[PDB]
Amino acid sequence: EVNSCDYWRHCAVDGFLCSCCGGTTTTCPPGSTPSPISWIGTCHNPHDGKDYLISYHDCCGKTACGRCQCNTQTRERPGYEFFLHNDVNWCMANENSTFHCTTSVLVGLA
Amino acid sequence: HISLNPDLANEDEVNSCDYWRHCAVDGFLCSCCGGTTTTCPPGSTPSPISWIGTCHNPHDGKDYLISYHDCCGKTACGRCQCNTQTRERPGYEFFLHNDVNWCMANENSTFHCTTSVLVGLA
Amino acid sequence: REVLTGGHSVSAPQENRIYVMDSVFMHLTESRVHVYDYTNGKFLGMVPTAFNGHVQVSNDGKKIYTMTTYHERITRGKRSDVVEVWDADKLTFEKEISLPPKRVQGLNYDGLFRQTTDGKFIVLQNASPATSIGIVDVAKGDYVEDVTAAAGCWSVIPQPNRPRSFMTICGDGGLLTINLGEDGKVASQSRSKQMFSVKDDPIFIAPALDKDKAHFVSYYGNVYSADFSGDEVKVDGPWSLLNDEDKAKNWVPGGYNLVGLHRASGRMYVFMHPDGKEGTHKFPAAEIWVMDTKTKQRVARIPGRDALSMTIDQQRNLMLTLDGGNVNVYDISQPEPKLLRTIEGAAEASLQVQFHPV
Amino acid sequence: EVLTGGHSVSAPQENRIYVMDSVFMHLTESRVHVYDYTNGKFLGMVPTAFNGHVQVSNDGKKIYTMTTYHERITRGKRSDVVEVWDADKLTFEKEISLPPKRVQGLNYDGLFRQTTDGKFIVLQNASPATSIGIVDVAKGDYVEDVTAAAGCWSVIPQPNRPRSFMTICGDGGLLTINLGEDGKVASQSRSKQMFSVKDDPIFIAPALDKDKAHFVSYYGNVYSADFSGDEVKVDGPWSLLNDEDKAKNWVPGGYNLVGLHRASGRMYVFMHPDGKEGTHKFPAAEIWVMDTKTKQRVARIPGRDALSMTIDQQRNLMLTLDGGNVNVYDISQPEPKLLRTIEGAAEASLQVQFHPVG
Ligand SMILES: COc1ccc(CN)cc1
Ligand SMILES: COc1ccc(CN)cc1
Repeated sequence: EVNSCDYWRHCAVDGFLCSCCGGTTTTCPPGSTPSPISWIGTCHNPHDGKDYLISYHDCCGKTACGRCQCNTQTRERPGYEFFLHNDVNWCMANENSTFHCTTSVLVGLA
Repeated sequence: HISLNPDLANEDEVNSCDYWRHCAVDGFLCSCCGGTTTTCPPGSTPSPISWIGTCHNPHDGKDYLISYHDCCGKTACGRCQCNTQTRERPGYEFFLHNDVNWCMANENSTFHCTTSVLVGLA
Repeated sequence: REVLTGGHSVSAPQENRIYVMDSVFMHLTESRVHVYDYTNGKFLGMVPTAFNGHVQVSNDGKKIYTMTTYHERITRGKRSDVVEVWDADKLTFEKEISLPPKRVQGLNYDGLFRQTTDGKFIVLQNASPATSIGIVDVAKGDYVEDVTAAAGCWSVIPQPNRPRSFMTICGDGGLLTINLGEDGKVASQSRSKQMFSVKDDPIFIAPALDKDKAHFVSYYGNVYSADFSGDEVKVDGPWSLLNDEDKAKNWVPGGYNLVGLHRASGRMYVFMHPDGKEGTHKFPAAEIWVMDTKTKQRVARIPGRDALSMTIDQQRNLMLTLDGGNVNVYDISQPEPKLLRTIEGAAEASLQVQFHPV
Repeated sequence: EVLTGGHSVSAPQENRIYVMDSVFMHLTESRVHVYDYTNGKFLGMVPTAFNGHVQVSNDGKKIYTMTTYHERITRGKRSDVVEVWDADKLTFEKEISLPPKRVQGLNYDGLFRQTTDGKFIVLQNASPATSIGIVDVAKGDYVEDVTAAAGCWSVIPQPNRPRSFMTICGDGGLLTINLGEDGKVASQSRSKQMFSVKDDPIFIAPALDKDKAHFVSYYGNVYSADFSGDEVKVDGPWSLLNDEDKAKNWVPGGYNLVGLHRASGRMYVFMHPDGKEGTHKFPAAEIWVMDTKTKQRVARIPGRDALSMTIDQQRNLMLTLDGGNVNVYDISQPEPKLLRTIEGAAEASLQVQFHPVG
């Protein structure tokens, strides 16, 4: 279920799910480096009926995973609301900015 | 004699992998990439070296030596990809072999596309 | 008998040329610009642009500018962000201009990589992730100014009625205007009143740009405008793109470079889809609507062919649309656009097409 | 929850396979995809820039890549290199400099190998004059250019000696190179002519035993080279074809198109009917299983359009690869049994390799 773009935590992912790339929803595949920064999503949990803040930390320094590409735009906003925006590379500040995959880490309730 | 000049033929005919002089092409036809059968696309560089084919011309019934010069120094054109192997041979007959990059000796070895240059009668 | 030659120019006249920025997202380190003849769909050439290239054509039509990122060993080693100048006719590299290592890496919105109307400065978006606008002096071939005044703002809207002024959209819902000096440093700036509610009616960043004013569309199908006929920007809106029948089906805009203005007619073109709701703002066009900006009323609607981005040629009265891979050419000399042809497989992953200026 | 890195491949080494994806459409972004052959799970990858080659260290601890960089990819200085990567962490460790003549080409096993003792990497060069390069792994140094291999092609290591290998030469024979302690050439020998280059050219891919190698030809004949002794002894041809096979024009076809199951002496070959000039790289209509001792075909099964294979001796497994999909076969019995298919393992791969276990 977490490999589906319809998985509720993936509501503002524009990228490849790391869980399809040898990582997991919350871990980078081997040899890919977590981004310290990210855009954040507000996604509705269908189980408990609540909305949660999800941090979309990219994994960086390897070329594109190419698996489970998702493009979901729930509550996503343009670059003038920069940390809600997913059309930029959140690997941008990494030692190496090459984009590999995206993680979907639950932060808390919205 | 008209079949010896690709410039006079139908663009659809020369852009096809089955065009007679493309018989040992493994790559993208430069003619689909902003070049022609015998000219590199703008900003790509001819390879000094090449593998060579012998291709039958069904139109005049003679066999011809075709030099497969690549155009180099730009990324993959991606268009009209052909993989034809008529009279092609392994690397121990190196200049008959098309599974190596004939851009290999260029200033920039990035492979862009492949031309089919008529050397002459076989 | 024959010899392979290079050194050749693009076969088709400049007036025939369009530029399709292929991000190649699946292999984003090998992005590139595909050059096409819009009259017949012929591939004319390409310019490689490494990781997440951006592209524009010099205002004078002689040069193509690209912006990209390299590393010594691609996935490791030192980063070099650069603007490149390439010859438009030979499609050959001429020079590299160093940028600080914070040029925006992101999808090819027009407003991330632009130039002043006079062509003398390239104006680009930075994000480190703090935002600033970078200024590159074309004559010097140097980076000459970092506009930190634009922190918290996004994208570059050149003002077509001034040589070296532009606007950006800020997170207060207003516009910041920057007026450059002849040295490319900031001579003056001003901030508009709030144009839009960032929280309640966020706008798309893509302007529908006229000589002295810009129109923007919102997530909910409203239209806002910034008038820069004078030194201070005057803002207004919203007016709705939607009539009462449109409201039944929840029509809303969607796309990336999703709007355009035909300046002579005042006609604004917008990608639209029904069944609008939270999260549909990047959905492909079910339709293209054509709005008279003066009467504030739709004058036409045609099927959108799943397009995501567009561009307009003022002189030839053309609109191009792009679904990611295919380009459609429309004659827009009349209110209802007429489809002329489609160029299939122009790109793998392109959200931006541009005309060669003529 | 907090995002962590530093992880190793999640599956045991014994389950790992390596699909070398050339990504020919975007050849500057080649990479190695690492899969679990037991369940088809994607485990990770290693980027390999332009036309990467890969092998795993004999000891299973490292991944070795060979690739080419340029300072600005399509321009600037060339750097040909071997890289050493940790097999479990899939992280870059070390770059070893090569002269700028490493082979650029399709991923035949024989262009990038290592000695039995694992101490030297042995690689094919082409300038376009061919030589073989020796790289001292320990020292991280290129140590020897074997120009004596000029006019030959590919590296066939000898599993019965620590630092010896053969190459196929344009005289239809084999050249053996025997390395000294330092990686320089100690001795060498040339075999008699094995095959007729003009009349019965062989595929370069060996069906490799512990002290013998078999080769198939364009016309379906089999040649052998024996290196149990001090000097190589050559034989052949014998034909893979019976009378019915000949009348249907069955011939071999593919790239890494053969394999040997050593315990049984079974040779696996990709075959297709209606063979003629120019079909030597056609996908397999069938896989044929030949008894090399009896010289008889003992099985034939659907080829699933495969082009390359590899064998695991200890688990009795054959993998086949059609360019994008990997098929796993149980080959413990004469007739292979298909266990599974991994769809979309690569975009353009002609080489798959098992992680070494013995
Ligand atoms: C650099 O272009 C990119 C790259 C990555 C992503 C993913 N958030 C979006 C745009
Ligand atoms: C560098 O690998 C390559 C590149 C190009 C070609 C095409 N002859 C074959 C192999």
